[PDB]
Amino acid sequence: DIVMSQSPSSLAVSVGEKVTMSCKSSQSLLYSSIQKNYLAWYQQKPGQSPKLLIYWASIRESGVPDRFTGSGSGTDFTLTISSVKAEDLAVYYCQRYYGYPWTFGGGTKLEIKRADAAPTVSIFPPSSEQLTSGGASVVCFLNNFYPKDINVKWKIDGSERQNGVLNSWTDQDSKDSTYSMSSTLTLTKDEYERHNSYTCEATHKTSTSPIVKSFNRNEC
Amino acid sequence: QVTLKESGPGILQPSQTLSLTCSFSGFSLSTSGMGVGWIRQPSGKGLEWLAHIWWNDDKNYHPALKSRLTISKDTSSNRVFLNIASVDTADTATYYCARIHYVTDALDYWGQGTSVTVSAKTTAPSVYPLAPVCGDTTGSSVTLGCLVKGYFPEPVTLTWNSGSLSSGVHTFPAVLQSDLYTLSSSVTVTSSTWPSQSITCNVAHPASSTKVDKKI
Amino acid sequence: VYLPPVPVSKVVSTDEYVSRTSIYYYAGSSRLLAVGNPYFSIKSPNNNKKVLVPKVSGLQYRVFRVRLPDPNKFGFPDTSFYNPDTQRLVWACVGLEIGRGQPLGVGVSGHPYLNKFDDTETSNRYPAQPGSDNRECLSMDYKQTQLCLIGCKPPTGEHWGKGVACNNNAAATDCPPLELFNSIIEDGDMVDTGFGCMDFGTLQANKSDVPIDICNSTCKYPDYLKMASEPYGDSLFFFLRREQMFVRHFFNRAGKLGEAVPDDLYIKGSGNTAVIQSSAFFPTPSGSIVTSESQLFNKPYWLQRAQGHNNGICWGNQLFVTVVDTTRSTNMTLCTEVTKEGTYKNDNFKEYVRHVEEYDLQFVFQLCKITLTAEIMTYIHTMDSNILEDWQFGLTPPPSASLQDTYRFVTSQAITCQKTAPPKEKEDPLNKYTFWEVNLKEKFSADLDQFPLGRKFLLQSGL
Amino acid sequence: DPNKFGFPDTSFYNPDTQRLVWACVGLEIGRGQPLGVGVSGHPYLNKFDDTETSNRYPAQPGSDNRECLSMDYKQTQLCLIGCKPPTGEHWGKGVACNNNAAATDCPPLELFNSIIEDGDMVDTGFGCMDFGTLQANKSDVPIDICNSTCKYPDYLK
Amino acid sequence: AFFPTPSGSIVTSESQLFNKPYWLQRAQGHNNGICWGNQLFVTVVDTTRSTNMTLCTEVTKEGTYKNDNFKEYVRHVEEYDLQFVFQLCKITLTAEIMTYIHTMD
Amino acid sequence: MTLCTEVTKEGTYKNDNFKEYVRHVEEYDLQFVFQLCKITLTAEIMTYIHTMD
Amino acid sequence: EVNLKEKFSADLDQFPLGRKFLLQSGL
Repeated sequence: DIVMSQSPSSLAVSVGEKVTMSCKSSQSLLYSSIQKNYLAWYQQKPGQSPKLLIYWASIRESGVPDRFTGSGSGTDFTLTISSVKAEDLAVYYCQRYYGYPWTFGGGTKLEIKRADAAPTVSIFPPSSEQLTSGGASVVCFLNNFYPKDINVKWKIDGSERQNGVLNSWTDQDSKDSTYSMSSTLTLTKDEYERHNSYTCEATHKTSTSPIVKSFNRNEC
Repeated sequence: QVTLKESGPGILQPSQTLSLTCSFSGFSLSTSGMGVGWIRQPSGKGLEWLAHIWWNDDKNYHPALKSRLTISKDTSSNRVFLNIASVDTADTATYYCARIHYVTDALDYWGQGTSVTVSAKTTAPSVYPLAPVCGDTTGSSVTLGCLVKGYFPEPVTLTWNSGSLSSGVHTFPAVLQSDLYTLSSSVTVTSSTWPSQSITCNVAHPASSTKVDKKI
Repeated sequence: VYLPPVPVSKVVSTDEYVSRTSIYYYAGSSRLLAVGNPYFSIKSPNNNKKVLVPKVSGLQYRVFRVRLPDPNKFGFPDTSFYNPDTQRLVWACVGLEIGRGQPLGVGVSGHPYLNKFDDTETSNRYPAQPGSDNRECLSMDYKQTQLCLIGCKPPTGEHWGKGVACNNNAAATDCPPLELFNSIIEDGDMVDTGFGCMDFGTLQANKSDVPIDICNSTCKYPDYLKMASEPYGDSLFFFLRREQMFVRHFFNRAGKLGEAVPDDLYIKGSGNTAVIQSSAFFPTPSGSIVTSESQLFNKPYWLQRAQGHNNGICWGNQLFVTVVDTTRSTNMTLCTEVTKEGTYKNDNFKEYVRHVEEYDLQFVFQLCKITLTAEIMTYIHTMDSNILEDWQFGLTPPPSASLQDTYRFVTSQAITCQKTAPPKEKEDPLNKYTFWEVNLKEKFSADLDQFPLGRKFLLQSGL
Repeated sequence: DPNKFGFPDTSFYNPDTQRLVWACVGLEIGRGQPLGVGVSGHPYLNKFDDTETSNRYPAQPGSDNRECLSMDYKQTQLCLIGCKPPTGEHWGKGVACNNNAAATDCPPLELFNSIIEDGDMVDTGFGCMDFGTLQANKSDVPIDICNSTCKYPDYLK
Repeated sequence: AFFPTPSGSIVTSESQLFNKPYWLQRAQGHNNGICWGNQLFVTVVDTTRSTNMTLCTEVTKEGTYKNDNFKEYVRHVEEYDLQFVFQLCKITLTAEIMTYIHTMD
Repeated sequence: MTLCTEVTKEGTYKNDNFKEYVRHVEEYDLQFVFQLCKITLTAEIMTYIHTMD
Repeated sequence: EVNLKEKFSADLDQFPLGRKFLLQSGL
C-alpha cells in the first residue's frame, strides 16, 4: 500500500487561533488526466462518528463553514483552519483514495487551550477482600492535569519495576478542562508479602520534580 | 432523508462466523449514484478500509485478509450484510457502516458504530471497594475508589449515590489484559463527605443480571 | 541546440538490383473442383477426426498457395546471357487472371433458434409478452463483397476477441474487455457480414445471435493499413475491393438488459408502462443488385508499379492469391425419395443441401537475374536467411564471434541444470497452417499464343 | 517547432532576421474497419399511430402510448482542415421580449454559433437544434442525442 | 403534428472519401497550407462504419434454454489513421510585415 | 422542426401535460458580380429604346 | 489530442504516402 503519516499526534490551540495540521504520503496523489488531488478529511467529535469536511483537497462539503480549508499538492498536504471555535473539538483523520486499497492516517487530536496543571497525588493499598482472593493491586490516581504528556514509574523499595504497569487515560473534563488517568500496579500476593514500601511517582511537563505519595505495607 | 443503523450479533467466539447487517432508509442501492462501504476501528488505534461494494455486483476486499471477508448486499430489502468467517483475536474492534460518494470520493454520514468484541467466555464482575489508608490524620482530600476487575462483556455503567452532594466524577475506560476486562472509578471531594456522609457503589452488569451494592 | 538524431540503414526499391530480360513464360492450372455443405462439416461418427463431407460455402476465404519450380534447375540451350557462378535466377509476376464460370445468384443462410423478441418497425405495444423462451426460425441474406490479394508473404489479418482483464476492481462492470489481435488468414474461415470482426465462439454463450454458419468461428477481416506499412513490402503487390450493403429489417434482443438506461434521459410511465423493454437492437443486412459490370474477375490485370518496394519479385518460388466472392454463391436443393406411391406425403422424401464452387488460375511470369556482389549479399541477409540457404551456395557464421565467453559447461548436467534447448529448424514456419495447395511444377511453357492470356499479352505489350 | 529542430544543414536560411514555418501539402485520412451501419432508438418514443395507409377512426383514448422503436440515419461523409478550430451553429432558445399579449407559448428561435468539440453529433434529419432545452418530453428522438445538441458546419460564414 | 423517420441508402465502397490521398495545390482562402501556431485542425465525420456489437455472457449453464441466464451488452469500435506530408517555408522579416502579422494575431 | 412545451411537473408522463409546436426554418445568401457598360447614343438608338420600353 | 512531437522523418520512401507523393512529384 501507499502509507499515510500525520503529525503531530495532538496540538493545543486557543480560541481564535489558526491551526495548520499536516498529513503526508509516500506517493503523489495527482493523476495525469484527472488533475484533482485524491484527498479528503474527517472529524470525530467525542461520542460522535466521523463526518465529511472537504473533498478533492479544495472543495468543501455542504454544511461545513468557510473557516475550514484544505490545501497541499503532490505529497505534502496541510489542513488549514482560519479561526477555531468551541464546536471543533475532535479527532481528525487523513484519507487517501488514490490507489487501491485505501487507507487512513495516524490522526490528530485537537484540544482547546486551557491552564497548565500538575496533578493531585494519591495512593491506595490492595483491598483486603481482593487479598482474600490472593491478588494484590496497588492503584495510583493521578487526576486533574494538563497536558497529556506525562511519565509514570513505580518504586517498590526504590527499585523501578516496569512489569505490571498498565495505564489508561480518561477524556478531558467539560468544565475544568484537564486530563485524568490511573495506574494500577498489578502483582501477586506472594510478591506482596516480601517487600515493604510502595511508591507512586510521576514526571509531568509542568513539574519536572516528582510528586509522591507512599505507604508502608505492614503499618496501619 | 438518509437514515442509517446497523445490527450485529455483538458477542462472538473464536473461529466462528460474523454476520454484521447494515440497514438503510432513504435511497436504493441499484440507483446509479448510491454506494456503500464498511470501515472498522479499535478503541485505541486509528481507522482502516475493509470492503466496499457498488451498484453492478462487483466486490473489492482488503487484500491483507482477502479470503474471509465477503461483502454482499440485498438491494430488494435495501440492506448490506458483512460476512467474516473464522473471527480471531485481531478483530476486536468497532465497525462503522456508511454510504460513500465519488464526487466527494469519501464517506458522507455514518451510523451507530456497532461493537464486536470476541473472547472466550463471560465472567462475573468482582467489585472491590478501595478503602482509605489508616495512616496519619492527613485531611487533604478524601478521594474514594471502587474497583471493578475481571468481567466480560461490555458495557457496565458505574454510578454513585443518587441526588446527593455532587462535585464531579472520573469515569475510567477499560484496560485490556487477558480476556477478563479491567476498569476502575474515582470521585474526589474536599475531605468532608467521609466517613460522615453516605457513599455507595452501584454496578449493573446487564449481561449476567446480578447486582450487589456496597459501602466502604 | 539540437542535432540530426540517428542515421539508420534504409530499405531500397527492388528495381535497383533486379535486372529483367526478354524471356517470358506461361503457366495455367486445370479447373478446380470444390463441393460440400453450406452450413457445417459432416464428421464421421465412429472416428471423429476424419471428415465425411467438408463444409464449404460462398463466404469462406479461398486462399491459394501455388508452387513454382526453381529456375536454377533448368538446362538452357544457350547459357550465354548469364553466369551461374556469379548470378542466380528467380521469378517475378507480371500478370493475373482469375476465372469463374458459375452463373450468378446470391446464397442465403439462417438459424432456427434465433433470438428475435419482436418486430420494432411500426408496432410494439405494451405490456410485455409472456414467455421464457422465444427463439424463432429466421433466414437471412448476407452483404456482398469482392476483393483480391497477391503477395509473397501470406496475408496477415486482425480480429477482436476476449483478452486480458485488469486488476481486482469493484467499479468496472462485468463486461468482457475487447482486445485487438493479429492473425494469419487460414482457409475456410469467414468474412464479416455486418456483425463486427470478433470471435463469436468465445464471446456469445447463447449461440443464437448470428446464423448457424458463423457461431463458432472467427469472421476475420483483411488489414490494409498495417499491411501497407510493412517496410519490406513483401505482402501486398496489388489489390482491389468492392462491397455494398443496406438495411432490410430491424430487430431487438431478449433478456436481462445488462445496463439500465439512466433515468436522466426519460420519464418513466405507469399502468401498463411500468416495466421497460430492451435496448439491445441490431439490424439485418440483405444485399442489393449484382450486375455483370460490377464484377472484378475474368479480366486481365497488368502490373507495372506495385505500391510496396517489391516490384513483383517473389522469393521462395511461391505466390499467395486470396479471393472472396459471393456473387456465385447460390445453393441447390436435393430431393431423394424413400418409397414411390401415387399420393403426396411429407415423410416419403429426404432432403440434402449442397453447394458447388470452382476456380481458375492463369499466370504469366518474367525471368530475372541477380548479379550477386559483396555489397549486395549483406542486404538480403538482414531481410531473410532462408533464401540465402536454399540457393545452395554458402552458409553464414551468424556473429563475427561473441564478446562474452558466457561460461559454457563441460561435465554434462549433474549439478545446476539449465535450458538444454534441443533445436530444430522445423523446415518452414507455415507448416502448422492449411492451404488449398495447387502444384505447377509440370505446367510451364514458352510458346505464348496457344493460350488466351499470351494472345492478350502480346497486344498490350506491343510485341 | 521549426526553430528548435536538429536540421542536417542550416546553411540555407539566415536565422538572425528570418523565420521558418511549416506548410501542409499532403494529407491522407486512413480508416480501417468493415462497413456495417448501426441503429439507435428510444424505448418510450412519442408515437401516436400509423399514418401511411390506414387510419379508419373514431377517437382513441389513452394516458400514454409510447412504444419501442429504432431506425437508422443518413449516411454522411465530410472532412475539413483548418488553422483555427472549426465553428458551427445550432438553433436554440433565447429572449422572449415579454410584451404584446403573447397568447401562444411558442418560444422564439435564435441562431447561435459556437465551436465544435468532439463527442457531439451531426444532424440526423431532425433539425440542427438543442433538443435538451427545447423539448420536455424527452421522447421524440432516439436516446443518443436527446440530452445533447447536434451541430453542422456553416460554409458560407 | 407529423414528423418523418429517416432511412439510409445503399452504402457502396467506391463512393467513400477516405484512403485516397490529396494534393492541395491551391486553396480557396489565402493561406495555401501555412500552419500558424504549429498546429492543424482536422475533423472527420463518417457513419458508414457504425456497426454495433452484440455481447452476451452467462450467469449459469444449463441444458435448457432460459432467458434469465444471459445478460446482454453492446459495444462499438472505430479505427482512424492520420498521415501527413509537409514542406518548409521561409519568411523575409522586413518592417511593415510585422504590423501585417500583428493585426492577424 | 418539432417542438413541445409543458404545463406541469410530475413524476410520470400524462398525455395532456404537453403542448406541441411545429416549425420550419430556411436560409439563403446571394452574391453578385457586375461589369460596367456605357451606351453611345445616336438618333436612331433613341428611337429603338423608346419603342422597346 | 494526438501528439506528433518526435515522429518526423526526412527519408521519404519508407512510408506509403511519400512513395505515392514522389511519383506525383515527377522527381
